[PDB]
Amino acid sequence: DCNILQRLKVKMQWAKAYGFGTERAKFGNSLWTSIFNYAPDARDLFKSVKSEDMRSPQFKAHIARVIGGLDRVISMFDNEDALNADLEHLKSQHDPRGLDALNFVVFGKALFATVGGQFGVCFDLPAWESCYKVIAMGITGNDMFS
Amino acid sequence: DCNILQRLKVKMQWAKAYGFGTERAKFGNSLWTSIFNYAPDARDLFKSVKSEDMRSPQFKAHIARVIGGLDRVISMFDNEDALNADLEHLKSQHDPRGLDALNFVVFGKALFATVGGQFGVCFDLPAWESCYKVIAMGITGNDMFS
Amino acid sequence: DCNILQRLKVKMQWAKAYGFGTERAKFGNSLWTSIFNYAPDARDLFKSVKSEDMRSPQFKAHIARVIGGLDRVISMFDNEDALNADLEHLKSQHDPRGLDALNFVVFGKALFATVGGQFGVCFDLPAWESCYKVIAMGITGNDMFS
Amino acid sequence: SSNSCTTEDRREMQLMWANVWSAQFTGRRLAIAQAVFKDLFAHVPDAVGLFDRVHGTEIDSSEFKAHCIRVVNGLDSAIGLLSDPSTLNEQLSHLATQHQERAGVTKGGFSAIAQSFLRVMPQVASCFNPDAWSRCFNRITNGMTEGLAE
Amino acid sequence: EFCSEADATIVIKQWNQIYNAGIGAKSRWTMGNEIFSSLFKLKPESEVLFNNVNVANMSSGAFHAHTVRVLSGLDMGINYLNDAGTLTSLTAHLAAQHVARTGLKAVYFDAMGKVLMTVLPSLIDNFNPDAWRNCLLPLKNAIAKGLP
Amino acid sequence: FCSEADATIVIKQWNQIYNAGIGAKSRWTMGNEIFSSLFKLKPESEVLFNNVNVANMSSGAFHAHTVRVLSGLDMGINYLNDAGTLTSLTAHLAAQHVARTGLKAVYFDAMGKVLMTVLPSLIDNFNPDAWRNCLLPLKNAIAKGLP
Amino acid sequence: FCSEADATIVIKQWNQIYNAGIGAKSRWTMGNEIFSSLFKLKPESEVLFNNVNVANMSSGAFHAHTVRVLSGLDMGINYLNDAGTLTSLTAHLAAQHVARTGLKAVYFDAMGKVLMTVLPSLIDNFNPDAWRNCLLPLKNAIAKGLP
Amino acid sequence: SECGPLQRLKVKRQWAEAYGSGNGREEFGHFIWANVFKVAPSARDMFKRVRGDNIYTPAFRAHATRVLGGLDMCVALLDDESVLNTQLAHLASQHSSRGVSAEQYNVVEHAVMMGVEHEIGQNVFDKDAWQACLDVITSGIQGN
Amino acid sequence: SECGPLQRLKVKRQWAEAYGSGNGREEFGHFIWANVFKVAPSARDMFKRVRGDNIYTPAFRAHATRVLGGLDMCVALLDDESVLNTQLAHLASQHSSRGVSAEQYNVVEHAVMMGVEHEIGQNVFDKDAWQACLDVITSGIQGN
Ligand SMILES: *[C@@H]1O[C@H](CO[C@@H]2O[C@@H](C)[C@@H](O)[C@@H](O)[C@@H]2O)[C@@H](O[C@@H]2O[C@H](CO)[C@@H](O[C@H]3O[C@H](CO[C@H]4O[C@H](CO)[C@@H](O)[C@H](O)[C@@H]4O)[C@@H](O)[C@H](O[C@H]4O[C@H](CO)[C@@H](O)[C@H](O)[C@@H]4O)[C@@H]3O)[C@H](O)[C@H]2NC(C)=O)[C@H](O)[C@H]1NC(C)=O
Ligand SMILES: *[C@@H]1O[C@H](CO[C@@H]2O[C@@H](C)[C@@H](O)[C@@H](O)[C@@H]2O)[C@@H](O[C@@H]2O[C@H](CO)[C@@H](O[C@H]3O[C@H](CO[C@H]4O[C@H](CO)[C@@H](O)[C@H](O)[C@@H]4O)[C@@H](O)[C@H](O[C@H]4O[C@H](CO)[C@@H](O)[C@H](O)[C@@H]4O)[C@@H]3O)[C@H](O)[C@H]2NC(C)=O)[C@H](O)[C@H]1NC(C)=O
Ligand SMILES: *[C@@H]1O[C@H](CO[C@@H]2O[C@@H](C)[C@@H](O)[C@@H](O)[C@@H]2O)[C@@H](O[C@@H]2O[C@H](CO)[C@@H](O[C@H]3O[C@H](CO[C@H]4O[C@H](CO)[C@@H](O)[C@H](O)[C@@H]4O)[C@@H](O)[C@H](O[C@H]4O[C@H](CO)[C@@H](O)[C@H](O)[C@@H]4O)[C@@H]3O)[C@H](O)[C@H]2NC(C)=O)[C@H](O)[C@H]1NC(C)=O
Ligand code: HEM
Ligand code: HEM
Ligand code: HEM
Ligand code: HEM
Ligand code: HEM
Ligand code: HEM
Ligand code: HEM
Ligand code: HEM
Ligand code: HEM
Ligand SMILES: [Ca+2]
Ligand SMILES: [Ca+2]
Ligand SMILES: [Ca+2]
Ligand SMILES: [Ca+2]
Ligand SMILES: [Ca+2]
Ligand SMILES: [Ca+2]
Repeated sequence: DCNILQRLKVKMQWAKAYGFGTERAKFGNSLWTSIFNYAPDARDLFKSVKSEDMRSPQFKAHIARVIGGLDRVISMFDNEDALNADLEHLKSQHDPRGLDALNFVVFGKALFATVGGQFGVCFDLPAWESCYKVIAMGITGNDMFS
Repeated sequence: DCNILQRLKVKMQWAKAYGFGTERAKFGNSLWTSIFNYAPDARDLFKSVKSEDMRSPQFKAHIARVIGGLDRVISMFDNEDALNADLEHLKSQHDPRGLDALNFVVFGKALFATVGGQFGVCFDLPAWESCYKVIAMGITGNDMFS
Repeated sequence: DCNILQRLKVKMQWAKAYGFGTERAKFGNSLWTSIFNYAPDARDLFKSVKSEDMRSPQFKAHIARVIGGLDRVISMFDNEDALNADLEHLKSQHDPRGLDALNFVVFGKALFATVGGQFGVCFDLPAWESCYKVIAMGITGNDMFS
Repeated sequence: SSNSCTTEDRREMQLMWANVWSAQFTGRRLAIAQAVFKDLFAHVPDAVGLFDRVHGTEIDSSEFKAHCIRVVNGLDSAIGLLSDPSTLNEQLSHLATQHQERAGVTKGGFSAIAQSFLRVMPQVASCFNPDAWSRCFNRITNGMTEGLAE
Repeated sequence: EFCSEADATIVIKQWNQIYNAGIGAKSRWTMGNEIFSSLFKLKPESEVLFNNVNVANMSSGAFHAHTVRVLSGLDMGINYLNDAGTLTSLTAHLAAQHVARTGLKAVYFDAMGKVLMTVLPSLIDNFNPDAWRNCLLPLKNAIAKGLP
Repeated sequence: FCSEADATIVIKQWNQIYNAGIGAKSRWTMGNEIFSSLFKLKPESEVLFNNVNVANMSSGAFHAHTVRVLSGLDMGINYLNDAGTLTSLTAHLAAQHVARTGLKAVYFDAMGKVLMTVLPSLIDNFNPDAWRNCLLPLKNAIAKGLP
Repeated sequence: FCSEADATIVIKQWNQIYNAGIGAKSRWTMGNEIFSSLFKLKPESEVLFNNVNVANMSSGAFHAHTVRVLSGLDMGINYLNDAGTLTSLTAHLAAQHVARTGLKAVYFDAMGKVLMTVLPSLIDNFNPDAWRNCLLPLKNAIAKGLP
Repeated sequence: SECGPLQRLKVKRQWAEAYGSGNGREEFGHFIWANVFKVAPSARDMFKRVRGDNIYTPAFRAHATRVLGGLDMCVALLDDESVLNTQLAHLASQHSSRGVSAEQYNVVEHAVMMGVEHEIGQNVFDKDAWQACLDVITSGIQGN
Repeated sequence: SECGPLQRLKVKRQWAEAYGSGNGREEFGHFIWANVFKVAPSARDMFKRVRGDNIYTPAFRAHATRVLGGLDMCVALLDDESVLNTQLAHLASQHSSRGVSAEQYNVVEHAVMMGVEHEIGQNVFDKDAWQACLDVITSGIQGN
């Protein structure tokens, strides 16, 4: 359900796994390498950000924008009003792109393997699956994330 | 799911994450610490192996038997004949305990957290959820692992 | 002066002081930093190679060409035929610039400071002043390098 | 350059490979190959015919299996030799003449299979780097298809 | 382009002091509010540009989320100061997001610069005005690229 | 049980031929060789496995049995330096063999000689002493009580 | 240009046969072999060197030319990991070849094949790929614009 | 001695150690063929197309590559008779029109053994297992 | 193969590596002559004055020193035919009254090659260049 406790747990684990400095770029590159290995076809949806070359400034800038979205969103997990306003802002940016909601399921799987892989053994997968649902639901609206 | 490629992937990652010697017990202990943290009630189901004290030899013997089981099962992933006969075996051992199938879902979650936490960012979560289902299904017979 | 023994000495010491790879650019940069410190006015003579900013690629290309020239000339020290034809070549390139010969005396000084500073105490200064003269003379034709 | 197979991409490819490579049993190799061909066939139906001698219609026959093992041995020999291109060149020529003058075997089919590997690898290999991989896979095929049609 | 590696390292370190994954959203919009309040004070005319984010009530979920994404944008820019390639692409994108909105003036970004130079020292331990000026100015110019 | 230095050697040699890294196929081909040998030594014991389809040693049911047996052996070896847990592990394995009517202690003596005969063919510089010192204690614990 | 790992190899192999430590004699004997070969490939280009006395390839004027050519090549290789400066260095070398009427881009292709043919005879475990990846880019920069 | 299931497992592991991942492969194969041609210099003549006169050449090195690649396939298949024999038949056809004598096959056998021992050490080399399983391999490449 | 300008440069460098500055010279020369006398034990008889029966003796070691010293001069002169041939003539006269067969010269050739390869590794040994230039050297020591 992603109650307040799980939200706190997830904020804590994200912070540790996200890190400082360039470790964030590394985290992001891992997250996106996993997304494209999980769903090789999702890569085509990003021609606008030059996904042909993942190490290109255009795509790296995209990686930065996404993990920055994850960061600000997770940081607002404790304030419903701020959280929902931002999730709608994100939805507005993703709708005109007509994206298959299933991709967001793959993204979450990648998010978990990346945060878990960095955080280590005490990673709380159930908490993350539940709270990630809130994000996905807030961005896509597809009740598949209900 | 859990085609032959994912079975090989899983075998690789499991071998790395599982390790040799004493590192095995540590992995074993983390798996079970997650299980009980994820579902505190499941602990009372193990009074027969002294779950009361996870550091006790009785419970360590249990941990060892369980990961040994995961290991021999994962090693047979490529030979359906041996795999199914062995899952049937494990099944005849868990059936008389009237175990609620939802706990096998908790087990898997814990398993993924522990394998990915030890294997790192390249952990293939989708592959593990698919192949774990095959295991759970062979031991429970519940079509929730379908 | 600059008999064959001093030419061999100079070749040895130059090879040590000059070094391989990136250490070459450093030596190059020190040579030119001395030249301009020794005679600040000489800097305006290099606006064509952007001496305005010694860290600029235009000027680094110049530094590289110059030490490369010193190097190929020093390597021919033993073959007068090739050496003179090459000094003539360098001469036809410096002649149309109406360069005051006194600057070649500054260059040498800077060169000695940089070679000896990098080669150490066993630097054979007399040998270098004699053999440098041969170089300067071939490029300028001025009998001050006699 | 720029899309050249660099020294680091080679180290990386040997890594992605050395990992999913079983030095003792054919189980892993075999599985990777078959899957690569299934994928190529499903994307290029007409291609199965080129493998009638090795029973390309029966991917699980002893004959096609032995063929997949040979293909995988060819790729493995080339991946290892990325470290010593002089010899690689000699090896890639020999392979070229082994594919040369065999109707259909054409560069087009190699681009196809290159896509098959890109779809198969990530499923079996951990920490797969598709970019580095393709840059060197291509370097390898280019030597294999020197004398062929588009 | 931008600033030197040594200057960027100082700015990145000083920024991380007050902004990072471990910093709660509340501290973020608290900074966000003091900053925009200061901006509005210096350029009252700019305030109306934020009616879409409910600038009317700055303690509203809509305005909170706005300041949070603004700060996140500044954070992204700062952390990429030593990767000019990616930074250029990041600033280009940010710029587009502003030029898309009308009413913005270049002087509004210079104002923001003053606000930051005024606000940060009260948050950062031993703030370095020179290193920040060296790095912020080019950043601000890249984002305000094309504004009147 | 056995020395910490001995256990170390046993664990190292064993992991040479058995670890989470290779084929279940190899696992059961070692298993079949082990039991086939136990049968030739004590043919009277073959019948005890009729339940795991000992009739056809190439059947999934029997392959799974040997897999199970080797995993147990592996589990015991990897716990040689954890006396407490190993004691508990062998007591359990011991219970799984007692409940089986028809099992004589002498069968575990034969199994011992089989292991000492098969292992050296699979392991580099097999060490009979280090293995004896570590296995025998095990065996007695798993076969303590029976006929 | 070319990778940092590639450049490293090129610089290492090149310094094997060329560095401030050995004889100008060896320098021009490699030079003569290089041009003689360029001539046999494209004899039409030999005339372009009549100014450096290509008539007698053993003359100080021509020896000095090859020396000059190799020093340039050396200067380029040693700057493979300094993209900025190398770009500037090749632009300059590029200007020194354009002003020379009669120079076709194809001559630099032949020069390329000569280098790939001569170098392996002088260098231990010559690496054609690392060299191609680093040289080709160079060559295009020095021959970009010409016929 | 016989190349039984156990010997096949041993050979697989020992070969894996010796052959390795690829870094020591060139030295491995050179050691091998330098032994072959020393024990039987006469045999070089059959390798005219791959510069058998100079085993230091890329051409021969590539050949050596192909040969070891062939042994690897057989060792890897030693526990899968069906496919193993299928592969031996392929090797057989690649050597059919070359007239290789059963004595040259035995030479290469010892060359391969020495090379493997040279790589993993006499301390662990299992001569009986290797001879038996190499017999099984060459024997099949010669039809029988 | 021919000992051309390029091969001469290669040989010079590879020889320099193998021969070195002097620390590994004794082992270098011992490796060489231990090979010579094994391939041709009969030849030792020509070395009675320098204890050819025991190559571990200072007397022979000094001889080995002189021989390598002789190869060094020739390798160093390989790019100066004029002086090279002058030196080969000197070596020729030092061997004239000893009846060395063109077959013993070839032996020493391989001994020297193996030693150099043993010193710098088969990975970089250039057999063609060495054979060609050693032919040129012995060929000249035998007058022709
Ligand atoms: C700027 O916004 C903030 C925050 O507002 C939020 O964000 C906005 C953008 C909108 O999206 C809002 O929907 C959102 O809240 C404003 O501060 C808040 O103001 C609200 C007023 O709505 C405060 O909440 C009061 O109302 C709740 C709910 O009242 C309803 O239910 C009761 C049933 O118990 C009915 O009787 C009412 O008629 C009504 O339908 C109420 O529970 C609170 O009152 C309790 O506490 C009193 C003691 O102080 C008791 O005496 C009462 O009996 C009762 O128990 C609230 O008065 C809300 O607390 C704040 N939020 C915060 C965190 O401060 C801010 O005012 C706004 N600025 C302006 C002027 O626009
Ligand atoms: C002990 O078990 C083994 C292994 O079998 C397994 O374990 C058992 C306990 C059971 O649980 C089985 O379900 C399980 O698989 C028994 O030996 C295996 O038995 C099968 C018999 O089905 C052998 O399979 C051969 O035949 C199949 C299928 O044959 C049918 O279909 C094909 C069309 O695809 C027709 O062409 C046939 O006419 C027939 O109707 C086939 O895959 C193989 O035959 C092909 O390949 C051969 C080369 O290997 C060729 O020579 C043939 O011409 C043909 O092309 C199989 O040979 C299976 O091979 C064996 N296992 C092995 C490794 O040999 C064993 O019988 C049992 N003990 C007893 C006596 O009960
Ligand atoms: C291409 O150039 C080469 C090299 O010459 C250089 O480059 C040229 C472009 C010019 O700029 C030259 O200034 C420069 O040196 C030409 O080949 C060289 O040409 C010289 C010709 O002078 C060769 O020298 C031979 O002769 C000299 C001197 O000979 C006179 O003096 C001696 C007394 O000391 C008398 O004995 C003679 O009667 C004569 O009057 C001498 O040093 C050498 O001759 C001695 O040594 C030989 C052994 O090497 C003996 O066989 C002789 O009997 C004698 O004792 C020189 O052989 C010089 O050797 C060559 N270079 C080489 C390495 O051979 C080349 O001709 C030119 N191409 C053309 C056709 O123009
Ligand atoms: C739930 C996690 C996700 C978050 C937090 C997220 C966040 C973002 C952000 C912040 C942007 C940039 C918006 C802008 O400033 O223009 C963006 C862009 C985009 N996202 Fe996502 N995203 C998520 C998942 C996905 C998924 C699953 C897909 C689909 C495959 C996707 C596809 C895109 C595309 C196509 C763009 C536009 C790129 C461009 O051309 O600029 N996103 N996302
Ligand atoms: C798929 C993952 C699982 C595997 C591989 C597994 C394996 C095993 C094995 C090998 C044993 C020992 C059998 C014996 O030798 O007597 C065992 C015992 C047992 N397992 Fe599991 N198990 C799994 C999941 C579970 C779950 C989810 C529960 C329930 C919460 C469970 C409850 C038990 C209990 C109560 C015992 C008996 C302990 C005792 O001996 O007193 N297992 N399991
Ligand atoms: C003996 C030492 C010197 C050597 C070896 C040397 C060498 C060279 C070389 C190789 C070039 C480049 C030629 C080309 O490729 O176009 C060059 C250019 C030049 N040198 Fe020198 N040089 C020396 C001393 C000097 C001195 C003392 C001055 C005067 C202060 C000087 C002034 C210049 C100028 C103005 C250029 C042209 C830069 C340009 O391309 O714009 N050089 N020199
Ligand atoms: C780069 C990846 C590839 C590798 C490493 C590879 C390798 C090999 C090898 C080792 C053989 C056996 C040679 C022999 O022993 O005679 C072979 C055969 C063959 N290959 Fe490939 N191959 C590749 C791609 C392809 C592609 C893309 C096609 C065509 C669509 C193709 C078609 C064939 C055919 C028709 C044969 C002959 C099979 C037979 O009947 O024996 N190969 N290949
Ligand atoms: C240099 C510091 C600044 C940074 C890092 C920054 C960053 C951002 C970001 C990240 C957004 C959200 C873009 C999106 O996702 O759609 C945004 C929106 C906006 N910014 Fe800025 N900004 C800065 C300065 C300014 C200034 C000086 C003004 C003008 C007075 C301004 C006016 C706006 C407006 C009007 C919006 C649109 C709000 C909406 O969606 O309703 N920004 N800014
Ligand atoms: C010391 C080496 C041995 C080890 C490690 C070992 C291990 C095992 C294991 C793990 C099981 C399966 C228990 C279960 O999950 O229910 C088992 C079953 C069994 N073992 Fe052993 N065992 C050994 C020696 C023997 C010997 C010497 C005999 C005697 C002939 C024997 C007879 C049996 C029988 C009859 C079963 C039950 C088979 C069935 O399920 O039908 N074991 N053993
Ligand atoms: C990529 C390899 C090459 C390098 C590094 C190179 C380098 C040089 C250098 C440094 C010079 C002397 C410039 C000066 O100081 O004035 C030069 C001159 C020249 N080069 Fe090249 N060059 C290369 C290839 C070629 C090729 C392929 C041709 C064509 C046939 C060529 C034709 C010339 C000519 C005609 C001159 C002028 C000679 C003279 O002074 O009379 N070069 N080259
Ligand atoms: C130890 C077992 C041996 C294996 C696994 C083996 C394997 C191979 C392989 C894979 C090829 C390349 C075939 C191709 O791609 O065309 C080959 C070629 C060849 N083998 Fe063997 N071989 C073995 C023993 C021998 C022996 C004992 C001789 C004889 C002295 C021999 C002589 C040749 C010749 C002459 C070629 C052809 C080289 C060429 O292409 O010109 N092989 N062998
Ligand atoms: C590889 C080329 C060879 C070189 C460079 C070489 C060089 C030399 C040198 C420098 C000496 C000492 C001369 C002196 O100071 O008196 C010498 C002596 C001698 N060499 Fe060689 N030699 C070569 C090959 C051979 C061969 C092939 C044989 C015959 C088997 C041979 C037999 C002898 C003998 C018998 C002596 C005299 C030892 C003595 O003083 O008693 N040499 N050689
Ligand atoms: Ca029940
Ligand atoms: Ca003048
Ligand atoms: Ca090795
Ligand atoms: Ca034999
Ligand atoms: Ca040495
Ligand atoms: Ca000879």
